[PDB]
Amino acid sequence: MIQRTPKIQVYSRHPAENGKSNFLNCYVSGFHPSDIEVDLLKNGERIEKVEHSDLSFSKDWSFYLLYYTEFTPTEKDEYACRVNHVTLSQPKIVKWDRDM
Amino acid sequence: RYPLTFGW
Amino acid sequence: GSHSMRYFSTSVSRPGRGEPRFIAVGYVDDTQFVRFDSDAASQRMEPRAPWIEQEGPEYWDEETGKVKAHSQTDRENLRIALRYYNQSEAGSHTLQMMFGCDVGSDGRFLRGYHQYAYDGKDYIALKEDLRSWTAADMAAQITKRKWEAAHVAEQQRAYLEGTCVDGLRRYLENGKETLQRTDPPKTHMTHHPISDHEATLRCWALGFYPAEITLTWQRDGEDQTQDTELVETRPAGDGTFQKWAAVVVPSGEEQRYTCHVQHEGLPKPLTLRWEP
Amino acid sequence: KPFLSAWPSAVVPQGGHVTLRCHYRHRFNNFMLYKEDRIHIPIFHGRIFQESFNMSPVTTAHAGNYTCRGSHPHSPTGWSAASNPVVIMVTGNHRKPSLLAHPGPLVKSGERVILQCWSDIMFEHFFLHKESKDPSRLVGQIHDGVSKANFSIGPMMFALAGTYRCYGSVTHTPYQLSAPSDPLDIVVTGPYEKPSLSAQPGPKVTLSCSSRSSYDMYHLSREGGARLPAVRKVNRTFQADTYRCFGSFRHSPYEWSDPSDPLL
Ligand SMILES: *[C@@H]1O[C@H](CO)[C@@H](O)[C@H](O)[C@H]1NC(C)=O
Ligand SMILES: *[C@@H]1O[C@H](CO)[C@@H](O)[C@H](O)[C@H]1NC(C)=O
Repeated sequence: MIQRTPKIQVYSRHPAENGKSNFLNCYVSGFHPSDIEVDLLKNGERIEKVEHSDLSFSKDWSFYLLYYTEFTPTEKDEYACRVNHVTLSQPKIVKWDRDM
Repeated sequence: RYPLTFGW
Repeated sequence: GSHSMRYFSTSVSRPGRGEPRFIAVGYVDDTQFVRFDSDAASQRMEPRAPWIEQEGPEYWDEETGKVKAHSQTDRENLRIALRYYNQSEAGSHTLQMMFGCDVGSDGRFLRGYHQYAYDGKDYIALKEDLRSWTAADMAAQITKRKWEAAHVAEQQRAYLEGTCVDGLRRYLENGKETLQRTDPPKTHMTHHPISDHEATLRCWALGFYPAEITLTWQRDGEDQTQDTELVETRPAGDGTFQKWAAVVVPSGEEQRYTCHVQHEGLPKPLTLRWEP
Repeated sequence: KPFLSAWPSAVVPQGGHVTLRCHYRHRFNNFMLYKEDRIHIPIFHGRIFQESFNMSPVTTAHAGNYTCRGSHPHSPTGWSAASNPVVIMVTGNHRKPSLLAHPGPLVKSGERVILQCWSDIMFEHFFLHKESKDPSRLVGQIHDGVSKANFSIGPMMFALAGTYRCYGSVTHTPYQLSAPSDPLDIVVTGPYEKPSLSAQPGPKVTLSCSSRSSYDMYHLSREGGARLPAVRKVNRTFQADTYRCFGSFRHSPYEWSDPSDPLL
């Protein structure tokens, strides 16, 4: 069976300005099957009120989801994204790189 | 407008 | 320009984990406007874009009827597939359907799609002639024969050229200031030392719509199509998109590389050079 | 909330096999079961089921309306929330009823059909089940010395065609159903194109229905009720070997084509 591993991208909606309210996004894409577990982490702890888009896919039938939340970037508060899938024996942590 | 789907 | 309307549907079976789930989304170009979830409480075709909220109750009743019919249909097609591949009734399987049409600036039909997939592999697809079917495996040839016997391709051709493109024109009109308004990409560049002998240059493009965009790195003129690293165009969360391209440059040759951005909202392509 | 399911079906005969699975926290973790009579009281003296509960051999006391709760140790309460209700109905108690199709089991696509379940026994509850989700229910109406029901099935689609059975329950033991009535196969005709009928040597005997469509099996029937695989001819035509015939596809036995024209 075709089982693809999700590609993860953690980033901000707008250009990151410290102390200015913004949105953190974890864009997971290219995965199959659609059963995927995505959470947004702040200092390692899960964030509440994490919205998710509606399940859709691309022309290669691989699914894609966006998980987004409101936050205020702080230099001491490091954000990240945790993604678990049937193709992942270990929840992948992708840290949000502001300097990227 | 949503299509008309048929059984396999 | 050339616009499009698509519908994507996913039916999944989770034995012991839940009831079969049917999620359907409608997109025009890159903007989603409808959704239907078989697990929400409404059980109705829901709006997901402001320019579609202006439709009457007859529209939502018709669309909810057709999408719930598709829900039941694909829920049963899962079971039929179980016997087509002689699969166990305890496994979890997926059924996807992509339907839609393309139109040009002339507003006339261009190309129509009606394709299915089972567990991520192609199943049955509608040819561009809109008169024959492409079956991938044997189980799909079964469905192809049933469908040739039901004269379904004729009905689908009538619908793809009829209600589909008429509705697409109506959608493009009802949100002209939303779907036919291009947004230019805002561009900048970042420089990070990879090591003492090389660094990495990253050209960004933020807040552009539609999601179509081209980022190309060029050293002294010629392209670095294979020396560049591209990421997938990602959404910002507000209808705009982001993308960046990164190439590794030898320490001192940063002036020899440059990044070109081409986009519909840009009147003329942009040339970006990194300076300290 | 957890998800409660019954394998292989919530309609199980006595002495058969049935299993309640409680999915919570992405695992068939430890769970406690509950009935509707004692909502906030766990059954089996508060039994904590490590694995899934196999209720075989299925007896009478094993029927009823169940809900599970999984173990959520990191929460105010030691357990989860109430799961979806699941009704286990045990069959094979009273005598079987009868199931008739009005006007007939050969239903035209998009049309309606009345499955009438009746019996001389004044069954209070009649239940209709297709051979695989929650069954339909109607109260019995007493007339002429027998209890009857009128199950409406329609508009006809490929998902509504199959083997139907109907059961009856007594007034004070609703979860204990009667034996299964004789299975009635409801097949749908269409929207597949009708074939052509021919019967060598003539109408004065061997079936022969021909169609360009590659029907895997031709079925024949006359005005009075009293399979036949096919093969292609040199014209690529798939022939067979008041009369009417239908075309059917393999693995889809309950979905037939439009009726062929009636022939003398
Ligand atoms: C089973 O019990 C639940 C919880 O009390 C109730 O809501 C449900 O209706 C019952 N099922 C029936 C009556 O079929
Ligand atoms: C039920 O269906 C039968 C089918 O012939 C019909 O005659 C009858 O009027 C219907 N109603 C009752 C109450 O039997």
